[PDB]
Amino acid sequence: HMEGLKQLKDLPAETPDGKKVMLAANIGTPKDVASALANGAEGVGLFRTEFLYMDRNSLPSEEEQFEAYKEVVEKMGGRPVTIRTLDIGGDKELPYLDMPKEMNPFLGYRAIRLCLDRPDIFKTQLRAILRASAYGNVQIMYPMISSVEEVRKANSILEEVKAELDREGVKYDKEIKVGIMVEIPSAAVTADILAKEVDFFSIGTNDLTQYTLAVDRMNEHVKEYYQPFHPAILRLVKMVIDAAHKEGKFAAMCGEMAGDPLAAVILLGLGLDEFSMSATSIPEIKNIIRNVEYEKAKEIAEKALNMSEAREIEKMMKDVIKDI
Amino acid sequence: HMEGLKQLKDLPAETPDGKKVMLAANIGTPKDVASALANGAEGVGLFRTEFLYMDRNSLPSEEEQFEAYKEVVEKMGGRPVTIRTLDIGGDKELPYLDMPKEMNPFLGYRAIRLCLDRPDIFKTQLRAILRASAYGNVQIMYPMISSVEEVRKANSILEEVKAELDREGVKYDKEIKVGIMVEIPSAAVTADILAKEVDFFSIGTNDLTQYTLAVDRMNEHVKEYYQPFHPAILRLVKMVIDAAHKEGKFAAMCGEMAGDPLAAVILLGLGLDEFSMSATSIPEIKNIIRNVEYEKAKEIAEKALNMSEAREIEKMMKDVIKDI
Ligand SMILES: [Mg+2]
Ligand SMILES: [Mg+2]
Repeated sequence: HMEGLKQLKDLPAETPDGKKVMLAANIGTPKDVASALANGAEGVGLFRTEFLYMDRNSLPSEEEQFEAYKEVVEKMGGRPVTIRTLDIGGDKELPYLDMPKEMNPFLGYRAIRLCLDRPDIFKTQLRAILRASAYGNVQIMYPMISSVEEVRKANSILEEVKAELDREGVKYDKEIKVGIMVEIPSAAVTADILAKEVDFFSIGTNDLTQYTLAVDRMNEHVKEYYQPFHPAILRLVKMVIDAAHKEGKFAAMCGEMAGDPLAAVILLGLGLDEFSMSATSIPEIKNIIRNVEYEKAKEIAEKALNMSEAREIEKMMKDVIKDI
Repeated sequence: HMEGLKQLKDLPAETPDGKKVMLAANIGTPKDVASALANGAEGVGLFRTEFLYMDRNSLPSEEEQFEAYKEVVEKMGGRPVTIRTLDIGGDKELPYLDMPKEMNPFLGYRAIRLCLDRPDIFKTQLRAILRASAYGNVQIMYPMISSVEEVRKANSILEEVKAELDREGVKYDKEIKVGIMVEIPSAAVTADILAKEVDFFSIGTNDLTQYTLAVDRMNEHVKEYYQPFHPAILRLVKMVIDAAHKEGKFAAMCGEMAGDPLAAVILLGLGLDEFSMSATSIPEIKNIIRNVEYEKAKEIAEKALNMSEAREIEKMMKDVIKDI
C-alpha cells in the first residue's frame, strides 16, 4: 500500500489496523516551514532556536525573537510548534557571552545550565515564546535536563515571566504545554519522576546515544562506538515512552533516529506518539507506518528489545524494511 | 558497638544479624599495599595501573609490569587483587603514544578503546597480569566498557595471550576471573546482558555519575550538577547489583561512593558484595556495617530508592549516620 508523495501529503500516518502517530518537522529557522508543510508535517516537534544567537555581536532582543517565533507559529496554522530553549555551549563562538574554556564542553556549562546561570538571557527568550503563544499552538521544551530539580528551577522563571506579562496586560497561552528533551541518561532513568512534572517528553537520541555510550558523536576516532541501536538506547527509549504514558503524557522523538526508516517499526511498536524529523524524511516514514500493522510492529519491537547486539537489531530491521 | 582501629583491623565487616561484605582497597602503586593491609583490607578491589605508563618516554615492558603486579599479589597473600587494564586517554601526556587532540577526551579515544586499537600495548599488559596470577589471587578488570561486544573483543585477545603462554610453557591461573568496570551508563542499563559474560562487576561511580548526569567531574563551572546521590545513580547501582546476582556473580564498587559513610547503609541494603576504597576509609565503613542490621539497611535502601531528590536522600543518610 505504498503511496506517492502527492497522495501521501494529506494522508495520516496510520497503520492498516488503525494506530495513528504524529509526524512533525525539525526546523532551525522560520525559512524551514515551507518545506515542512510541503512534506505534510503535522507540527514542529523541534524548533532549534540557536539561529537567533549565532553569528552576531549581541543577544537577540525579545522583539526579534518574538517576531521569529510568531512567524513560525502563524504559518503552522494551529499545528503544535515545540520551541526548544537556548541549547548552546562554549564550543560555539558567541562574542557577547564569555564562556569558560572547558576540557569537555559536551559535559559542561551549556544549554539549560547556561540559562539558569544567566536568567537575563532565559527570561527574554521565555517572554518571546510566551508572547508568541498568543498566536497559535506553542509548546516549550527545555534541553539538557538531568533532574526534576532543574525543571522546577526553570519553571520558576517561567512563572515569573508569566506574572510579568500578566501585570503588563500582555497575552499568552495560559495552558501552554512545557516539556523536556530527554538526552541526558539520568533523565531517561528517572523519567517516572520527571513525568509527573512535565507535559511531555521529546527524546533527543543524538545526544542520548552520545552520553549513554560515552562517545562524542563528532569524534572520528571513536565513531564506531556510536551505536544508536545499542540495546541500552532502545531500553531507555522504551522507559521514557512508558513513563510518559503511565502519567498520561505524550512521548516524542526528535533525534535523527525518528527519521530513520530502520527505526520506524520499533518506535511504532514501542508506542512512540510523535516522530519529529527533517521534513523530507516524513513521507518515507509515513509510508512505512501505513504499511505495517500496529500489532505486528509491537511484536517486532518486542523482538528487538530481546536482542543483545546492535548489529543483529539492525540486520533484523533491514529485513523488515525489505518486506515492507 | 563502635570499635577502635586496633580492634577493628581483624574484625569482619559483618552486621549484627550476620550479613558479611568484603572491604577492599583501591591502590595506584605497589607502595600502597602496606597501608591497605594496616587498615584491614581483605583484598585490592582496584589496582589502577596508570602509574606504569606515566612520566616516562617508552611503554612499560612486560617484565617491569610483571614485577610490579607480582609484588602486590604476593604481599596480599592470597587475598584477591583486581587489576584494571590501561585506563588513559589523550588528556594525559604520554610522549610515546601520539594521541589525537579531542574536543571531549572523556567521550573519546581512551582506555579499552585505546587498548583494542593498540593490541600490542594490551597484549603486553595482559601477559604480565596473567604471569602474575601464577603467584596469587588475581582478577582482571576492563575499564570503560560500553557493550558486551567489547568484552568479547577484549577476551579474544586475552585468550590469544593465554594460548601464547601455554606454548611457551609459562604458568598462569587458568581460572582467573575477568570482569568489567561499570561506569558507562550503557553498561549499567545492559548489565543483564553483560552479567552472562563477565565474572563480576565493579561499579565505577566516579565516572558513572559523570556520564549519567553528563557532568565533567573536574569542571568547576558545573560542579553543582555532579550529584552522586541522584536517584538515577542509585537505580543504576541497584540494576548492576541485581543483574550480577541473577547470574550468580558478584558486584563490587570502587568509586569514591564505596568509601562514603553516607552511602554505606544504602550500599549494604542494596546487597553490594564488595566495597573498594582508599585504605584509610575501611575502618570507618566497617564500623558502620558492624553497627547496622542488614534488615534495617534493606529498609533504608528501599526508602532511599523511593525518594526523588538527591538532597532528601543525603539528608536521610545524614540522620542515619547520626543514629549509628
Ligand atoms: Mg541534543
Ligand atoms: Mg573511571
